[PDB]
Amino acid sequence: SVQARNWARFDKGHRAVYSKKIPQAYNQATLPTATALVNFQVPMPQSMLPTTPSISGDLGTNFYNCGHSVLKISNSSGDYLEVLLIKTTGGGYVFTGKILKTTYATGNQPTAITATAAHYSMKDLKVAGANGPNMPLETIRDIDMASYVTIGVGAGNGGLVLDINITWPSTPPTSYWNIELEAWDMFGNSEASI
Amino acid sequence: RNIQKLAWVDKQVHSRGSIKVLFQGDSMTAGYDTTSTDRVPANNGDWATHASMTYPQRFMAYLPEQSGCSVTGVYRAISGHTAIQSYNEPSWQSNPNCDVVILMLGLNDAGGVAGTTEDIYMEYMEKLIRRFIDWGMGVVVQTCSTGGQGSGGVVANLWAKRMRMMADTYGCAHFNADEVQYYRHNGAVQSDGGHFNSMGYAIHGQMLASMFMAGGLLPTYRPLTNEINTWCGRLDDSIGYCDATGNINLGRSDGAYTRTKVVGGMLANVASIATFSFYLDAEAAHIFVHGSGAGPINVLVDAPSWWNNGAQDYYDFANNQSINFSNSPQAANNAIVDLSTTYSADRKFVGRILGRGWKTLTFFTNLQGTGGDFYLNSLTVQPVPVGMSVQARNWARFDKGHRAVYSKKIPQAYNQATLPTATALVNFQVPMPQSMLPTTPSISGDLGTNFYNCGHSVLKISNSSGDYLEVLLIKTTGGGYVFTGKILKTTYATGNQPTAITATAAHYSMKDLKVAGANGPNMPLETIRDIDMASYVTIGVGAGNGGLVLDINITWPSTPPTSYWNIELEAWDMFGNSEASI
Amino acid sequence: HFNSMGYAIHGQMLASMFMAGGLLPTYRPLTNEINTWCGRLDDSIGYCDATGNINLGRSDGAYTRTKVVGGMLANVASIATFSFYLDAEAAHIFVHG
Amino acid sequence: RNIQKLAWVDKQVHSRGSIKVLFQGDSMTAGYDTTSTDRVPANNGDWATHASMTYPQRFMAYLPEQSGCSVTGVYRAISGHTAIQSYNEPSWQSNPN
Repeated sequence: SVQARNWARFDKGHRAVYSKKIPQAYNQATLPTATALVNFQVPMPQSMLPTTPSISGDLGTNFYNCGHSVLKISNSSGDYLEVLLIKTTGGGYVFTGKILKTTYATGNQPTAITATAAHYSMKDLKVAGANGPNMPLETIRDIDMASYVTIGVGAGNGGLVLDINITWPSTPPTSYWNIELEAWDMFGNSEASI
Repeated sequence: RNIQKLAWVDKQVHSRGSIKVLFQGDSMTAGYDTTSTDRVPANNGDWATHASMTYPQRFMAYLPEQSGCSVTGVYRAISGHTAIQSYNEPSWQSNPNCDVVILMLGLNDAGGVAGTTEDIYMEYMEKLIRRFIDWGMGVVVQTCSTGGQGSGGVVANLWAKRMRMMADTYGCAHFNADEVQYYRHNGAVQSDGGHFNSMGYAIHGQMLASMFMAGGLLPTYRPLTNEINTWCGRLDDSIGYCDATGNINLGRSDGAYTRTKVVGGMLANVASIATFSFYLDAEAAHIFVHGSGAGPINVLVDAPSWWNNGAQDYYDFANNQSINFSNSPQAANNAIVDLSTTYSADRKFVGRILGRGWKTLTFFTNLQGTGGDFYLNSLTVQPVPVGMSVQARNWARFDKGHRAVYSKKIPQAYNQATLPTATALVNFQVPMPQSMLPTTPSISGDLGTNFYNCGHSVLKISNSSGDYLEVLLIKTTGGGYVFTGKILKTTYATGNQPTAITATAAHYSMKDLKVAGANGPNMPLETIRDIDMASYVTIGVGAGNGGLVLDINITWPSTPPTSYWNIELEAWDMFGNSEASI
Repeated sequence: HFNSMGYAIHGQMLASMFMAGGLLPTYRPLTNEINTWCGRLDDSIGYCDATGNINLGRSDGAYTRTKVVGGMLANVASIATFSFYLDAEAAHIFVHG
Repeated sequence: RNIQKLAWVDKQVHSRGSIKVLFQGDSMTAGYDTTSTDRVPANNGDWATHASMTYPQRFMAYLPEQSGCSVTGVYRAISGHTAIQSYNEPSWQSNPN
């Protein structure tokens, strides 16, 4: 149990891991083509959120009000990439991704890994009255996984996400990627909560 | 009398019997729909146009399908009717000769229809309950099922809650009808502000039948709160098992992958339906199965999977969803059991069920009788956080899970009265983690060839000498079941680093702790079996029913170092997952 | 015997049982995570609109799929209370507000 | 009758109604406090000094605040009293309504 987040005490939590496979391994009747990992959106973890932004300030300026998350990337080629997503600069909502451990050579290591805090936009699955008079009665809405807006640029009600941008020195390697975002979280926390 | 009749009805539901059901209520019971074009002309004694499927109609088509209990219904529902009107209806003064009455009134009573007050509503609902009991019918009282997910019918539902508590005096079973659309899209299930469409009424009837099969009629029923491993024929106060077709083989065999040895089986070339019904007391639950067989096994978990006339496109969006939009896209029903003979002994991740309410898990083979066999050895329903719920493994979405760690000490530190000797770590067997399993091997291929169908696990090894070894266990080659162990971080020197670390996927063999009749005639009655931790067979070489394991082989360049090792296998897993499930 | 604070605690817990629906025989203590909103009716969490001005209106501006925006209007004193029996030693409280 | 009245009371609690509450019991119900200085002189038909806030007093100040249901209470609590004494109390033989 956490009394106050990022308070004067050590908050005992677990290691919440956000796992995704690029390309997906579910129901692939044929072998998917190897893809380049240059951009993906992972939900913003709890440790990265500001504590009392109205009082202690937001991550835009007070870049200490956030914590860190570890981005562990591995591919079917055996290449591993451990990235420390931490905010070193203010003035924006960009987390500096420092590579901790990588099996890539220095000329093959990604040049810059950027984690940008953002909110998903909301989209209408079925606008009210789309099928006819009062069908549906109300608009059926969903989060737009393709539309996300950087914090400060605009407001989105789809949830806090990280726009992870991986910049490669040469053409991006293509493989079957395993993406894990490791960060501290409250035990069994469903959503990162400010 | 009401309790005895409800007990008889429950036994009929769980014994493939027959029940005559009285559907008494207002427009919501009648299936009122005057807004959409998915209507049928006024029937069943009502004046108002009805949706193409009403809740009683779906109940009568659904309960026999999922439980085998034949259901015949009598309609006593008129749109706009109140408790006072229902009690004094000239055509409803006769006994309909039913077994159970499902009574839902109060939406019109709260509106003051027929001069109805709260006291009048209470008195006449009590009178209706007494009259129904006097007619030999068990009474199931419903709260006012309305639209808006709590935004409407507030007074009606307050009166309904008071009526439900009053009906507790008469031992009446209850169905919280107001929460049947709580985790759904309102637009997908409503025709107007307070009335459902065909799909909404279908959902209501299906949840009512789910309460019937779950044992919710019984006063000893308890909603499912924690992970449960249930099998065919298991009797619990939380999960109600129904053999709808009456042909599920509750035979005991050592070929089962469970310790209960119940092999509950759907024979080939016959249509078998096994359904598990329960109230999920959580926002989500992961569904796991220990099942094997050759012919297609079909699992239906949520509403649009059982009935959908396709009258509206949006009827498909009427499955249970997460309440919050944040990082939770529209949920589609995905309940698949992968019948790969490679992983037949292994647990299969069926999918997730969303929402708090009455759930039915329908396991059925080919309904036309042209399919093969399936053995439903055990079913696991594990309530999970809704953000941790996985719809489909390794799908187009980011699945939020935790970091499951398999920890072992070589040598063990437990009950070591003397200091154990330092041992060399060259070979150990760790259970195969979830991230390393193939996704839909029957469709997307197994790890033997499609070496992408697996994920990676990190093997973190540390010893009492301070030497650390972080190994990425990942499959880089096909043609076998060998995972290439790439050393990520090690405190060893380059000449001291292990030359090759190999993780081989394998199954434990099963061994007999006590063969049947070992101690004498019929002692023990049955063979007591266990997994053989010393005997494991590589996948493809042979079949083992002891569980998916990794045969970790560490090759050292020189004589293997001897120390006190701490072995941790880090990998992604579903929150609280007990077993890696394909 | 309690002091003033102990008796205050006892009375407050008694009122909590009253508002939670603990008088009802169908009440169940809260055992797992629940996402409840204003106006939601559960056998575990009892919602009370103390001031009677919590807006149970439906709007797409809500951050939940239930669209209940249960709202405390500006310049008016609004009190929304949720009462339940916590069947655990601790619980994390989260709000979408 | 008890179940019907409890249902009515629950609806009043959850509907901003009004309930008249009888607080019957021993020193713990009366709010006995003869040890601390946080006391008030013996009131509510009891002989013993009471704490500055008793459980019934906090209940009557708390339930209307958190649920909107007005609460008026009748005190039938005397310190040191038992069930036999409470049943045969000369002043408690009348209906407190």
